[PDB]
Amino acid sequence: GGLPRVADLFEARRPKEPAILAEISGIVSFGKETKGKRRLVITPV
DNA sequence: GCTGGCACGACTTTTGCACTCTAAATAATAGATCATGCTGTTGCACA
Repeated sequence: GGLPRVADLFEARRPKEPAILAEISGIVSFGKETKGKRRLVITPV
């Protein structure tokens, strides 16, 4: 908090752990060829 | 007759053209903070 955060909000800095969002139809797909790169490749049709 | 500022022939001064030739020693440490580009590392798909 504090107020080196008014500066952060106006500078539009991204946070360290952003929340990932989805699109119009986020059907459950879990993983799709995840392998080494990341994990749980979601494929909402 | 006495005196006080003007010119002249040596001398003197100025001026471009002209090319020159070691070790010491001084400060770091003690702002972070963020953005961006370059380079090496690794996961992924192909013949």
